[PDB]
Amino acid sequence: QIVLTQSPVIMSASLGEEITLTCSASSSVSYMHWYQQKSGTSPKLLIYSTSNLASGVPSRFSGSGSGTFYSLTISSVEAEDAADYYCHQWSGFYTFGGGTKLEIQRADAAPTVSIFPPSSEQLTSGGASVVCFLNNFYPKDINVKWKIDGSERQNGVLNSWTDQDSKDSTYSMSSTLTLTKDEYERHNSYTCEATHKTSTSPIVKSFNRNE
Amino acid sequence: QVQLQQSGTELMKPGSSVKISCKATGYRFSSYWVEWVKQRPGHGLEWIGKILPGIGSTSYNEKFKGKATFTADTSSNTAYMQLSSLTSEDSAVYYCARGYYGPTWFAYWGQGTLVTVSSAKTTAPSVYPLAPVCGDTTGSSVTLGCLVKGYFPEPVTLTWNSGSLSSGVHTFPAVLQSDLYTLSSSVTVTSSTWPSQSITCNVAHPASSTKVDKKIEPR
Repeated sequence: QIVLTQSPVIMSASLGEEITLTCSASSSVSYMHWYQQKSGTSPKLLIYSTSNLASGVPSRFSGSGSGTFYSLTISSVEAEDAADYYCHQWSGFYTFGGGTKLEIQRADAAPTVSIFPPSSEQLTSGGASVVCFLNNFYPKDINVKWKIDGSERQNGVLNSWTDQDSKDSTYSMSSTLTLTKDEYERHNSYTCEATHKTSTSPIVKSFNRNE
Repeated sequence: QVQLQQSGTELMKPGSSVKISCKATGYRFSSYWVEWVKQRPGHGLEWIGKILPGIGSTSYNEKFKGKATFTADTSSNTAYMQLSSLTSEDSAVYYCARGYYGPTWFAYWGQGTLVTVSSAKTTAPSVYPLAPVCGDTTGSSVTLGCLVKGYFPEPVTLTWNSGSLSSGVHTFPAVLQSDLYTLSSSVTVTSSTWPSQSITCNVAHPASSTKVDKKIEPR
């Protein structure tokens, strides 16, 4: 029943900088353990018993702490350190912190936009999805706006962001606008506009159905 | 050496039960407690409880008493967790894990088992090729895509050219709408290699025994 609080929930770290993730306990803890969870993987032990480095873990990871406050330090942050990190202790039973995401602050990067009309296969089924990929941008927030014959369309849009890339620290996102075949044949110009921190100018791709 | 191998993805209806297995190899099964951990998409990690194979001693997190039941079979070195009276709150990835003696650290983890609790029915995906707009393509590279629509439950797997094409790929996490998932993937390659060489997206949805290949053809 010792509650572990990790703040901030998201920690930004520049490449090559030292960063310290922390864990505060609602009462004194004997030893803290730490795990890394990279996208799509199981938690992996990094540090056990407050400061012992788990086998195979790079020496750029270290741990310290005492009482109600514990720390996981990365001496020189690298792109592959993009991950969630959790602290863990036992007092009567085990509790975990809520986790901190280490977000790698690489150089700002504009998105590369690609647009795709409905496949013939889908059209045969009476559906029409238009897909827009916004690839390799940073930071993560990005706006996508769909226009049909020049007017914004908001309903029928499904967006999905990737997790931060372990090599280049970028994000990508996919936006799918799903229409009926009839709705799709009702109009001609299909445009996706990406607005990102890197510019007030939208990054655009378009096609015309009748072409 | 030490490995914890968990059973596969589950989909079960509300009110029912699921039994997840954790097969331990590489060490003396009865020497260490098998821990169980719950992870929902945004609630961090939660300790459910533990069982000591052999004697069969169990310890439960109060929060999970009457939800989880542990058993262990020393003849097969397998531990089990049964989750009963399922609700959507039980949808999560569940891990088994293992440490050393007494209160300990979790040195070994299973690969996790996804459990979806839903009344929605299993549905095979439709897979659509995403070929570039007619005409030429910007520069000396081309981006192709694959759209995977109308399936339930998770997961699907998606690869390109049976895994031979792995660079320049982005696969976007599935999003749920009206009890069906949509997933997509992009791949970027040099114009010199497509369409002169074939590029095909390979999609599997085990829950429906689906295995589909869609070759991306030029428009």
